[PDB]
Amino acid sequence: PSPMEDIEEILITEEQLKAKVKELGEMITRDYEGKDLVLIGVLKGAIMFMSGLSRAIDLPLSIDFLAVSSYGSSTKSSGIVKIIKDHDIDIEGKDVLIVEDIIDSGLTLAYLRETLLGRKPRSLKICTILDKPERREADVKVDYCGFKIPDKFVVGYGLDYAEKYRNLPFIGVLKPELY
Amino acid sequence: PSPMEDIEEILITEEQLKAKVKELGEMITRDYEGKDLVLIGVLKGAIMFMSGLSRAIDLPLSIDFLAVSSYGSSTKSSGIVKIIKDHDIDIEGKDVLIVEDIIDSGLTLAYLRETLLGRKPRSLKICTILDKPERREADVKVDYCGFKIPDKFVVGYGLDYAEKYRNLPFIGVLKPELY
Amino acid sequence: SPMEDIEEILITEEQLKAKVKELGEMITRDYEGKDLVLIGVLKGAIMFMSGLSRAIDLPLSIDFLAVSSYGSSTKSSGIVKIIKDHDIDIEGKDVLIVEDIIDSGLTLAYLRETLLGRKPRSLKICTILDKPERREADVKVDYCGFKIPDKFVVGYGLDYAEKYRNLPFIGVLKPELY
Amino acid sequence: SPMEDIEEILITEEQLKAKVKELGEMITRDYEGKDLVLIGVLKGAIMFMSGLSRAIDLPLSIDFLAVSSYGSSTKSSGIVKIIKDHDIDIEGKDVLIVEDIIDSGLTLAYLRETLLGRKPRSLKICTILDKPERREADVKVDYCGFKIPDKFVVGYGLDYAEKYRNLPFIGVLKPELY
Ligand SMILES: [Mg+2]
Ligand SMILES: [Mg+2]
Ligand SMILES: [Mg+2]
Ligand SMILES: [Mg+2]
Repeated sequence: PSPMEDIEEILITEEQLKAKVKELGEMITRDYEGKDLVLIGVLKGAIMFMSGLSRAIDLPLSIDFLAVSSYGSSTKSSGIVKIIKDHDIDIEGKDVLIVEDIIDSGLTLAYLRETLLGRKPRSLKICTILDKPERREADVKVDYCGFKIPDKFVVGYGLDYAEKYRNLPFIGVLKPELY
Repeated sequence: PSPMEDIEEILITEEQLKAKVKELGEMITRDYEGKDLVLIGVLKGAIMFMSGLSRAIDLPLSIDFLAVSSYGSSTKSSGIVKIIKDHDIDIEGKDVLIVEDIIDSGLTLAYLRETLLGRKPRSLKICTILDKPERREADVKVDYCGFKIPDKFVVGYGLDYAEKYRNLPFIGVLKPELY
Repeated sequence: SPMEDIEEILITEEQLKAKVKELGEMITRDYEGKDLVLIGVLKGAIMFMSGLSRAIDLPLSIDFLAVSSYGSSTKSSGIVKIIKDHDIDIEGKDVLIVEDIIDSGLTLAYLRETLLGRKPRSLKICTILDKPERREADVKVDYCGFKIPDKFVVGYGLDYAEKYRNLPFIGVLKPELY
Repeated sequence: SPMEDIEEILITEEQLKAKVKELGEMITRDYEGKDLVLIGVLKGAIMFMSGLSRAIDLPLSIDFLAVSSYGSSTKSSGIVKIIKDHDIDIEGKDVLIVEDIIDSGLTLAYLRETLLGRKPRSLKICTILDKPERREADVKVDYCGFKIPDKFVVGYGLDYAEKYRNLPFIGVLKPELY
């Protein structure tokens, strides 16, 4: 009970989610055997997926994070964001995998990809657990995706609403009476 | 294989670790039913423990992080650190739980506790998965602890060495030939 | 011109210049022999920090703080989130917080308490402008420039929607702009 | 005194003051009618930013960048980690990067490429000092103050282990200190 009471629907179940994270983990492990793999996730939304995915990757990898913010209304038209916390690991010549919790319009993601490319990684690929194909507003290639979902107000496994529901073990839709 | 090959000993096993995280989760859930719970962890070491613990807490909680750095040699004598990434959630009047991956000397922890107290949380408690009683150099009260361990160079479940081994599902000791 | 938005000048460029020189002399005498570190809060303190540090004939270091608001905590007890911490280790050092203006003094009291926790040998405050009738905190100002009425002032670092920081004098903004 | 550590003065306080005025006039003419945002890199650009912004009779905004080194990437291709991003939205704005000194120009070229990605209407560079014989990057400087030899200079923002930033002139440090 408690948070699970506010959930109106369960798009992806706990076990359903676990199996996919494990699956993606095997694919990544194989495509990156030999290669300097560095996982970069954007706080805070990606902590849940980052934690599970890295454990599902039997490889010597590094983890780092990025905290960004909005320039008001230039972020929504161009996806331009302010870097609050830059990553500390030097990614030049390394294989970087961007870990996202969800990709919808993809504006901010396309922008971060470009910014990260300017630091010369040997390669840069993107991985998401959630993805809203409808939503797409920018040309971004997701190299690893988890599930495709309808544009509903979802939460859980990192995703939130007013900082809440990040700890739900599944992906559910909040009752429209809460938002 | 791969990273598990560099491990010379396994102090806490995968399942051993999982059960304890679950245990602490039940205790926290009960002590905080009713109360505005906010979990603050210090990057990057605490991401692994944060992720598992919050899922093991059936409560409406908020998560936030802190990124700190060293002032050189004032950090080792006083535990004074520079705030690279401050927390965004306003903790005044809220119940804050500090989530650490490991507590050894406790200097930096005692300092962060004091700094966080200046922001007036309704309460401030500390939780760790790992703890080296020997190590203690400051007076810090750990309200929730996981395991007590000997002062050996350990890694895994968040803890690292040159940014590596954070993704190990267990707590092991690295072979002295690597450090 | 940026200057045409002013209702009246309160302090001329020459007044500021002279007051800054005066404060510089005092600080030079008082800190002779000490390990002085000047810390200003961005972005307001920029002009004053620049002129003041140049008027102090001592081997000082300079650093900066960038802070933000939490919302309620900030307005009530002056609690702020730090966006940019100072890099210099102020332990055992004689620190001087340089501010552009102190009115309520809430945020300042919080920052002083915060820096004290880092063990400076001493900590004092320096402001170029001051609005006494607006205090809300029991803060002590060790070096003060001018005391001014509670008017909407801009110039010499003080802004309004980011504008007017570059005026070489302190003036009152015309009400048709706020 | 801080001044006793100098081997020779290169540019006097009056030279700087006059050069700053001159640059201010040029920028005022060139940016009349535009949306000017000045961005300096902390902490070196502080003195120059202060004097320059005051010498420009235009409605400008001011912001700052705080950067750090990655290690190899920084030294090789001038790539830096940002510790403090600018807060003002520079999209569709006429931005002017204000620097204290450009020698190799590596880090500057990287920051210019980085700010271009944020879509300013225009982006230019302004430095008070310049060491041409030390270039390592194909960077274009739109407004320059003085060209100087490859000497260890301090003052007017330039430091050495955090000291000497407060000298009102540019001088060469005595070798018995490095
Ligand atoms: Mg995201
Ligand atoms: Mg820790
Ligand atoms: Mg101020
Ligand atoms: Mg510079």
